[PDB]
Amino acid sequence: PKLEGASVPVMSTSYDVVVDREFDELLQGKDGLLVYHKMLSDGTVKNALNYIFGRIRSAKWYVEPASTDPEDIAIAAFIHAQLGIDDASVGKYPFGRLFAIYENAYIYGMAAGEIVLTLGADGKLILDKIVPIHPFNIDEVLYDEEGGPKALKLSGEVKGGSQFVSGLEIPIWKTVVFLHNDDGSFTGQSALRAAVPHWLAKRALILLINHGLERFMIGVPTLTIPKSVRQGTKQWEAAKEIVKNFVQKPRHGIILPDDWKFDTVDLKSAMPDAIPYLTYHDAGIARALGIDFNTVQLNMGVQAINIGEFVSLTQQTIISLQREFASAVNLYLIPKLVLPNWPSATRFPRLTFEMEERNDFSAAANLMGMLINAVKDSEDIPTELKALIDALPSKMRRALGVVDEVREAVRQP
Amino acid sequence: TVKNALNYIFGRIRSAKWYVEPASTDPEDIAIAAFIHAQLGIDDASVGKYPFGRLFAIYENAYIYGMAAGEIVLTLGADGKLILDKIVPIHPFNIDEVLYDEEGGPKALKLSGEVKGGSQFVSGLEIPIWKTVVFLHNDDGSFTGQSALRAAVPHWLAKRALILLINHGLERFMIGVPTLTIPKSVRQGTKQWEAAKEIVKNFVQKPRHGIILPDDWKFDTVDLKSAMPDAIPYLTYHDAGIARALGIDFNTVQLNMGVQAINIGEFVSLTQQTIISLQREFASAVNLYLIPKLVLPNWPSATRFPRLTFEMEERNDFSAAANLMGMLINAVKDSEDIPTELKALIDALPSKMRRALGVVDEVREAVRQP
Amino acid sequence: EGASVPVMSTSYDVVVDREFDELLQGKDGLLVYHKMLSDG
Amino acid sequence: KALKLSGEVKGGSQFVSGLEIPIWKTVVFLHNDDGSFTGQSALRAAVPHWLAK
Repeated sequence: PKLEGASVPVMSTSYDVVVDREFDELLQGKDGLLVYHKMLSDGTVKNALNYIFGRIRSAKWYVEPASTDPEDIAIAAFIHAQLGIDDASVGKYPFGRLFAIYENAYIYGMAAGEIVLTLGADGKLILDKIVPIHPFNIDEVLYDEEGGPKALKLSGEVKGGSQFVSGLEIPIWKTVVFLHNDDGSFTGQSALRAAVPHWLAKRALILLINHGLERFMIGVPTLTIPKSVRQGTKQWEAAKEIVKNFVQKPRHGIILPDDWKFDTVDLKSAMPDAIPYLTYHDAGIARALGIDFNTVQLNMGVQAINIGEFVSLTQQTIISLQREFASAVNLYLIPKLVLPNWPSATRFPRLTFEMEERNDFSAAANLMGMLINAVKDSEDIPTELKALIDALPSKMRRALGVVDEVREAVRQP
Repeated sequence: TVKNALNYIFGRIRSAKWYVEPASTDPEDIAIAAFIHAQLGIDDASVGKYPFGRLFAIYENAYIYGMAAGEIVLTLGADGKLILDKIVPIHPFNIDEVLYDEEGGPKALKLSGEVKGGSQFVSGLEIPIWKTVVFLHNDDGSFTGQSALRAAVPHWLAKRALILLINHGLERFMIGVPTLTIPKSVRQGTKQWEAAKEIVKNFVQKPRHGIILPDDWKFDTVDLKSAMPDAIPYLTYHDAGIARALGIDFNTVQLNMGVQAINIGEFVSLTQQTIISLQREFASAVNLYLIPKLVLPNWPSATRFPRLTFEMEERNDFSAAANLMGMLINAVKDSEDIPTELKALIDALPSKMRRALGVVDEVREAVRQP
Repeated sequence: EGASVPVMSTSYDVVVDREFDELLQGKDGLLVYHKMLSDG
Repeated sequence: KALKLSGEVKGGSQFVSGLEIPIWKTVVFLHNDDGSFTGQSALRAAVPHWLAK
């Protein structure tokens, strides 16, 4: 008596004017990718990405085992060594390449890498390299009859210009795929999508301000002459010179016959101060990414006392990005490193990170001191200490940090 | 502003320190809860096993649109138990209707949409409720969900209309509206008419060009009679009102800028009351639709179920709670078995004191026994 | 066996090898950045 | 595989033209490599503000 499979296929997020999550024509195709690429040249976008991408990488990445069983510890230790998990999250070369690919998926909606294995020095199959696949070079995702992804179809120029590759198909099981903000249909979306209106408004507004500034700074010179003066006279040339010189040589000064009148246009108000409106839109670029402190004003001006709370609010956005990254690693990469070496493996180690929400360090370090004090008189302080830690209620245990049993197994010489 | 608010709310929901509570302290309920803990991959960061994050994404669609669902697919696992294979997400754009029995209870979802990749159109596919997890947002008891964004619509519309009006206002006050008064002699298609149009055009486009006029032509800009009204506070009233309408109790547009309340943390605490309600709505669906589906095929006479739950995060009491934890450790430090004596003492504490320390997770302890 | 996908250029439409802006392409681009070093 | 180099030797003794050096003889630093082995100046996004200033 065998179990039923899925009766519902994966379906596109499509209704009426919305086709595969998108209503806007200009952001729809691969032509939409050109908009997001152009956004990377904006200083506010780049500032936000530097912060977000840096914070994600700094999240104290480690490997948790599928269980506390000796065998799951050993498998997890192997993955730990493959990535070069360390205190700064520097790692072995391919680890940083995975974040770079994920950054492309954040910007564009989706990116991928080909996983290449090689024979290790001890007989195991090990990660050789990750070949990055850019969304500029993805034609389409190919699907099975249930709407599950099966392959990527690629077209692009081989770097160095040796040849054009046309419709190369790569099976999904040879890849890690990163999707940003998947709604369940297997369609990624650029994180910059909600920032486009503010970005456009910021640009239009800089153009408007620059033009306003000219007229209010210089003045628009007017010269009224007798209707007897006509074009191509020496009189006319003199009128032209006066107007030109007012703009270019303000020190020259103006000598007029008494029937010629010079004035600048009366704008009849002071220049409108458009700076707060500009910064509303400019700062709104970073708000649209889920950043909860003002990235344009930064430390300047009267503000909330407690800026750290706003950094903590921002962590809720960034921590979701870390889970999105970890999820793809855990689904696409780790099983593909384990199964060649352990073919009957049913459960897998997981890449994970330390939750950084609030600064509770001073309180937690004081608790740590109290724990040590308690098992001080002990014969084996490290063992008593760790036993005591694992007995603690969740909030207390987590505030100290991770007791990394996988790291322990890796570091045993 | 919508996207900013959703990033915060959905991030905080997922960060709630999700765990599994057993139906009772009985050994068997602990064992069943441990099985559920292992299915989801419950861990300190709430990363989890693949389908765990998939449940949240479905719930997010329900928050945005009112309703979403997933098909629960089971498979035979390594040790003989029926385990969770996958959750197939069902988007509201592809739900035709909910089908009901004669008592008005839900019996099935009827679905229509294009299979991803465009291989075929699926038409009127019926899925029994017992094969699904259904997420409704803000169910009033009639089994009708409602978008969380409903009360934000008027502010969102107002914000958009105001940006347009401000943009329009800014041009006339920035540039000016040029006027040129000329003799009634001048007619269209004169050299003179061309020069008139050029003056007006160049005033807009080339203010440095300057203007030479016969003494019977007068140039001016329109007198607007006063300075441009400052519409920014009204705009931000409506804009920030979008996030207010979701139950966020700090200003998401101004953020850290401007003179403010000293205690921003209190407003983050107020906001938690909204977000904690969303966590219970999510937990409720998992506890009703998913957990019993995973338990019953393995324990067919199970009458009581483990529950997905979370740590209440309302206030920051950590310094005081950590100090209490130290006082407790110090009182049992002379014990031959500090771990056992500590947990015994913690369970005996009055409720406020006990909860502030965190969860003594006996399901986790069972799971971690090698 | 090794890779079945080559490393490809980040090119599509007016974007050639990551750049759309003529004035910042090639070694002429490097002159702009060099000039920027004399800004305080 | 290689860098192809051209420039004047410091002191002006000769012009070097199309000299090829294999990558295994070098350390290469790229800034903000997107996976294509193309670096990009950190100053790219600062250009509009610099011009405006």
